[PDB]
Amino acid sequence: IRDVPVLYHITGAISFVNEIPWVIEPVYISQWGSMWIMMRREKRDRRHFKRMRFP
Amino acid sequence: LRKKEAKQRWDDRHWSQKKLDEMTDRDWRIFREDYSITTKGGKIPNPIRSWKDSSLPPHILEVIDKCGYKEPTPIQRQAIPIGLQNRDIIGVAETGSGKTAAFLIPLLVWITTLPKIDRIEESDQGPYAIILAPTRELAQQIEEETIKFGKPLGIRTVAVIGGISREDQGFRLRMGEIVIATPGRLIDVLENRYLVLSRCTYVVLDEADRMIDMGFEPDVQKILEHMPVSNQKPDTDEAEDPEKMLANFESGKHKYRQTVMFTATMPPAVERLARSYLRRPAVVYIGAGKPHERVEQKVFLMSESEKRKKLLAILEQGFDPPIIIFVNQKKGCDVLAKSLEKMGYNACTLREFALSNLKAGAKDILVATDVIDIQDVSMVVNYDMAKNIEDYIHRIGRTGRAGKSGVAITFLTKEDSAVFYELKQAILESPVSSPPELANHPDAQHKPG
Amino acid sequence: KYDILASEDVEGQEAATLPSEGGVRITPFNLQEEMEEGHFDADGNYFLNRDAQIRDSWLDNIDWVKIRETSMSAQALLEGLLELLLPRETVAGALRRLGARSPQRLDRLSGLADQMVARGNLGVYQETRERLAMRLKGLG
Repeated sequence: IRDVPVLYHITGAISFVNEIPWVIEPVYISQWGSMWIMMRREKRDRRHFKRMRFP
Repeated sequence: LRKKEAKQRWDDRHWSQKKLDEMTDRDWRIFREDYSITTKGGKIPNPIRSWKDSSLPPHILEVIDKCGYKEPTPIQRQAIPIGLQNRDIIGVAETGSGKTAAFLIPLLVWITTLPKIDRIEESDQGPYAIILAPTRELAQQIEEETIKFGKPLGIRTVAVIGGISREDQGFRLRMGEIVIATPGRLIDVLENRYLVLSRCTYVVLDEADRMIDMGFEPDVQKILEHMPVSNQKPDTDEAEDPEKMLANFESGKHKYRQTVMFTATMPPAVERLARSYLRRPAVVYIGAGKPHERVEQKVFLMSESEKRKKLLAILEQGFDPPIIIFVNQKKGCDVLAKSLEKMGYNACTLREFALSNLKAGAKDILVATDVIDIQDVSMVVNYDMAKNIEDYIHRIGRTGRAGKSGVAITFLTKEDSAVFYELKQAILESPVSSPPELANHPDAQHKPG
Repeated sequence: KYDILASEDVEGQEAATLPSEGGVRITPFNLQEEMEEGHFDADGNYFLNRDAQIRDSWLDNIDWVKIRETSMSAQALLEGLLELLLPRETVAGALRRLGARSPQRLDRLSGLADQMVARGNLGVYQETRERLAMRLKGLG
């Protein structure tokens, strides 16, 4: 879950996310490294992996 | 580091080398997703991994072993735990996947597990289960399967459908536990008081979409009106409770009635029928004479001299034994078998001894020409292209009439241009198949001759 | 320029009215539409009227014919919102003080504010109770 600031119109006509995604670069790269490790360790466990159905 | 590697290896194992008490939720998910089964509903019981690993009664296991079913189908393996809990089940699957066995197994277990005092009935109160079929041929096939399954267990099966003489059907009904019939014939019998569902505790709806397309929906609604309403499960959360459902199933003859619906589609009429007959049912989704339409076909175009390298590369990627290799001549088949044996592969040439070895796992690759009976194979390799479409279709049919689609790999050369059009037509007619090389080939644009 | 041939010259231009049948379109038996799109010549050519307009790649090729597929009174609303409104507090902060989650009072007040905007004034959320009570007195 990510709770983001929102700046909307008073009629609901349009709703912006009033945020910029700042990251600490070492932490972001390390988090995606752990991600790489995990998504590789899982695919080798599920030999029949069911992709999401689009749309 | 080796001890750490071994521990790591040991945590996330495949279920092929794990025990059941250590089978975690994620391992179970990998299992069900492998068998192409998807379950809708809460508190879904763990699927049956194998007959030995299943919790079936010893008599039922012996009967199944005598029946020759080495491994339960994914539909059966996923529906048996649900059926054993006396909960309604919605089966998404086509004919030929073993749905009849998956529906009969819980009924046979419950019927055969009843006490002798409880199973004694002085008067005939009709069958304890009703199986509905939309077609006479399907009803006859289901009756044959039920006779094969329940005959050793002392269960009487009566088939009441069209295409049979009235006197024979009437005489059989007077004898008095399982009834399989069509909607119209069953409705006519019920309206005439020729059979009753006083002791009915299981309703089987096979091919509900087919029955709806046949216009039997009003007939099905009328038939359900004759069932006792007092045996219907409550329409609350308790209908899908695992402990409560298991306790109700263990109640024997006093257990609430269960309904199982198997169909390939869920139209609005099917939804209404499910809402009427079923209460908090669980949805189980899985996934005859045209193997090309239901068999995955792969085509690789190259020279004749490159066939061996491609076959070696494909084999190096791994496969599920047994496998079938197709050759045009016996000498070529023998040469290919010798080459495979030189590459450290257990290759069989092609009587019953080779098939027994392949079934037992000793032999992994079977090489034979277009010229018996063999089990379903995970992959069929067409090293030499068949000279006719019928031969290729028959070879592609070795992957199985139903169940896993399998893989059909055929090597196409310039000498097989006479069957390019037929191969392209077969491939384009297979929804389980993805080939621009053959479809756009100049030799596949017009019929030969 | 070459005299554009009349649609009577070909004759047999039956005034068909069916737009389509069996999915496929029904061409008009009259060349009035084709003549309008691009005029014929005196000898059956197709000088096409140059379509000088904006580009719309979806329209020029429609996927090969594609697939062919009650409000309360203003005084009543003001009185109700005033009843829902805490002393010396606007409508907006009134949403705030009740938004730290009476819930029913909260969505009632929010709805009132919403159709009050729908009336035609967007400064609803920037008015204290004194101003809107004065407005109610002025209209009353």
